[PDB]
Amino acid sequence: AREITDIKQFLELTRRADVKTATVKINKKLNKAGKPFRQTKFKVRGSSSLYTLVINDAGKAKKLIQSLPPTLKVNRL
Amino acid sequence: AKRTKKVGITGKYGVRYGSSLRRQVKKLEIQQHARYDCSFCGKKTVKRGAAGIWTCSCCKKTVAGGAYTVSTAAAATVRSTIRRLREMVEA
Amino acid sequence: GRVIRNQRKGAGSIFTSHTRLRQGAAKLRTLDYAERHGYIRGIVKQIVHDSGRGAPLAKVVFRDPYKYRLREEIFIANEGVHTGQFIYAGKKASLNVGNVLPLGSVPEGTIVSNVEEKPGDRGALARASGNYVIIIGHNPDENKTRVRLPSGAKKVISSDARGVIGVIAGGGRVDKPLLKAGRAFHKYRLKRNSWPKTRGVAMNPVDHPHGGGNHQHIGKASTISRGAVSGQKAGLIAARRTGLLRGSQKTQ
Amino acid sequence: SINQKLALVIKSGKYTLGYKSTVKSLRQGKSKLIIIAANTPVLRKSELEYYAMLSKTKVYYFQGGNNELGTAVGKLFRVGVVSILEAGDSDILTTLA
Amino acid sequence: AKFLKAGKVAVVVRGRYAGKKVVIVKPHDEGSKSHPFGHALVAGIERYPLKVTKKHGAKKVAKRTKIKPFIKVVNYNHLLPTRYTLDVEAFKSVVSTETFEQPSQREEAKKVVKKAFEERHQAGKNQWFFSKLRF
Amino acid sequence: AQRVTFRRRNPYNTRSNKIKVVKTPGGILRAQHVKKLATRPKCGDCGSALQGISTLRPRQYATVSKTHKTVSRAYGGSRCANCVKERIIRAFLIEEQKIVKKVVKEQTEAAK
RNA sequence: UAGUCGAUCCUAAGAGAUGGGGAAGCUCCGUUUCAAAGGCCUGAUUUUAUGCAGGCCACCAUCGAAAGGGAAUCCGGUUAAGAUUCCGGAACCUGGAUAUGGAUUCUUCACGGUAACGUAACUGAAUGUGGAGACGUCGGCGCGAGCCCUGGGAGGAGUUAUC
RNA sequence: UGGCUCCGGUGCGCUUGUGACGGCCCGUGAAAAUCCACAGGAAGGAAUAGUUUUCAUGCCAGGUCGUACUGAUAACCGCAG
RNA sequence: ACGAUCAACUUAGAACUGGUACGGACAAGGGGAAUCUGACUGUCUAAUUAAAACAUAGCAUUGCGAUGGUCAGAAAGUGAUG
Repeated sequence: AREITDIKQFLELTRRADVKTATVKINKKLNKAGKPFRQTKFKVRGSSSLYTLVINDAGKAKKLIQSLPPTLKVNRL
Repeated sequence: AKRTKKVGITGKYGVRYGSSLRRQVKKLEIQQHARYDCSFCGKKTVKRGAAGIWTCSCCKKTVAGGAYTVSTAAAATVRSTIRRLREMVEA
Repeated sequence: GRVIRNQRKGAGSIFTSHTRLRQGAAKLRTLDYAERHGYIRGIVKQIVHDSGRGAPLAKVVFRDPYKYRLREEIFIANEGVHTGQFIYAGKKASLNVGNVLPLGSVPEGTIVSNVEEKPGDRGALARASGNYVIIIGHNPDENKTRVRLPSGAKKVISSDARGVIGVIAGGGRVDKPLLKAGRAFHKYRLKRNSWPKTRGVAMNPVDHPHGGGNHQHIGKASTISRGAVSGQKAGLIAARRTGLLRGSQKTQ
Repeated sequence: SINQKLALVIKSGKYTLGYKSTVKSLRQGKSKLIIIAANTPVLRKSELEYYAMLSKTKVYYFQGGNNELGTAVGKLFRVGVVSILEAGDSDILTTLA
Repeated sequence: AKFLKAGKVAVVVRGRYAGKKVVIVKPHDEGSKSHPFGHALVAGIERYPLKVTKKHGAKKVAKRTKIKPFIKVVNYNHLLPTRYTLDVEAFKSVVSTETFEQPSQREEAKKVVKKAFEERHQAGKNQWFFSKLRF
Repeated sequence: AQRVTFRRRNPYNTRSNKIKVVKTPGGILRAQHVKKLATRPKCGDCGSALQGISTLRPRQYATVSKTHKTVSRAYGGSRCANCVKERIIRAFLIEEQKIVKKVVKEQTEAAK
């Protein structure tokens, strides 16, 4: 239900010991009017709400996928 | 223009109800639906609702008064009587 | 043969009053130690319309002298009490329009209303709109006061009874004609079930003592004695005269 | 009487109208006289009677409401309180204030 | 004439400190670059000292007689000046325009104002300034 | 068009049973039962709605923090500012005026 | 197939106990009444189990509205017949527990804004007051929603003897 | 297994919700539960740390009864489809 | 005071034309001169009477100042108007 703009807040959430499931979604949307590009959404399941993180530039996204803790169960697409 | 010659507001009643009765209801609707001077704020904003009640539009006051006019003629003399009677207590 | 209408308004089934939108009773303040020795100041917050009452009320709020709280009391508003006026109940209260005083403390000619019969029944006489009693004399021996009621009946009461100064707001309410039937309907839908009044000549002899005939006529004389049986008293009751009244005003 | 004097001051002296302007001219001590209408609220009248005894400015009560005071100073609107800060030809500061 | 001198007591009538008695430590009748009007720097108290009585032990006197002060800029239309006064020469030069933003200097002012008002609460000259205006 | 039905089991058009028509993600029109509109808190003295207070139904106010129910004055969420201002001015000036009532009767009672 | 829909709870016009008063009696009146009409938080604890020493407060049964008042949800899918109830996902309310942060604090119970007021937090009992619940009907105006109408574009069907 | 599911416009339009108004009245047009706020100051609380669950997060639990279908020129009442 | 440009329909008039038709179906007032009667809007004999009857506003009368006037109860330390 919530949206998060910060990256380090999302990394604080992934280690909160209630978050058991996360998921990565890959959308295919178009920038300003011209071109298709690749959006990603990182959705972690807190026990009350479902927090998300919208990353448009994938050069942060590959670093962030690598930066997830490996104990977290990740649904990829 | 002046759309009616002699009925005025009681022209909403029409052909009904006689002539003397509509003249009599006219005499009191010209007082009732009028807009009176507020004695405190000095603004001509006193209107009525709820017969005997005269709420100022601004100023939040409410004067309990006569039913169709703000203070009827048999009442405004009474306070002058009080002005005669309260002076004898001191002098 | 049947029970007639005025015998039928007494069981109180559908002829009871219509009190939902009424604010409350319209009493004065319960006479306590502050009101029979000094005075006590209440501010008028909200003068309001009472449903079924020609006069407007006045919700004057007082300080409870024995516990810390505010007690709200519903006077009948005299004419010319703006909200935010301090109203002074008690014996030593001054004589201004809206103050409530004992009748032994005012001079004669004073135009008061909502006046008590016996001291402490909280506002019996002169309550309807436009009305007032006039103190026409004192009798300081055995503390009585002689007043004139709104009907023109002079009356001696006790000088510990309380009256609020000034005529009653809403005056001149019946100077306007009530032109249509629906307006009288909406008047009497908030008081009790006493409208429309069918004439008793227009009905049958089971329904009324005046009932029936091949012409609409009363029958015997329409003046019925004061001592008749409950059930005959339908007509004129104990009429000492009748007919169109003749004679000038200001009688002896 | 007093209204002819107010006309002479209003055409030959310096004044101010309103409530906020009289309070601003009265905190600065420029106010030499205040004239208060009859139908002003008593809270307002006490707040102007209190500022006057802080500044030692004399107060003249005006018989008649704010409509008659608006008519008196030559204006058309209503005015609750007038403050005279300079007198003209007349001497209303030193007559009976 | 002028009655907004630097020792007058005022009652704040607008804002978070409304109904709290202050003293005008530095008037500004003309105004400044910021606050484009006639403002003033006042120092007052946020919580009045409570009514201590004859029967309290001394330590329970202390947590009744505490004072929480405040310094503030306030417009002239947001003060009732009054005929009472308070001697301000203890902290006259402390609270100024320079005592403001970079707010760490405000607490250095609040300590001095608190000590001054507590030391004036002892030896109880100016009794009226320390009692809560009940409204 | 697509004609819609009530969702609950109350068929009458009361003040509790109101209807909004919403397009749902299946594409179809469907009704939505709408709660009655909340009203602003009012001043008890001047009747004007007083600002800074979230306008909610009366049991919603227990789900909310205290800063959506209050402003930071004395008489915060209860009375509007002007009235509070007036009941400072009056409540100052009378308690100055009363002191005048204590300074006159020290002299008139002494010069008698 | 229900924590979320309704009943449950509340009072309305009204019904109806108790105290009392009639009545030979069946029962009748009255509902806050000529009634000594009950519970609430802190202290006493380490005989004390939770009684007692007080400080308060006084209302004064109960019923009565699956169209009035009211704490809380939606979408998608699903069966031969159920779905706002089941299934997947996403929420919210009430009650109770306790921790982890953050905040406050030696100016012990926050600061900023002239102000209107704002900040994720930012003690507060008895008592009092205010607000919401809380509200006629008609008339036109403004805004919003859904439907309707329409343009370009991306698909599928129909017509084609002619267009 | 793939694609697309996009960009707009108008209104005395229809229905509906609402905001500020304006008319009406010898009609001025419910009550209680429930919840909140403020005034008040009892009481309690500092830092080698006591306070804070009307801040964020976490945990636990939500009982009973109704739920099918028609609501009508054949499912209700009118003796009956 | 313009230039570009864009959506609405409403109103008024002119020619031309039709086997003089055209609110082409549907929809959709007959009107006037008077008399008797009730003023009106309204209401009733549900299964023969919808009226000039009843009501009405208006006018007038009568009783009554509450230890009260009208009325209920078999009574009551009862009740309706209240």
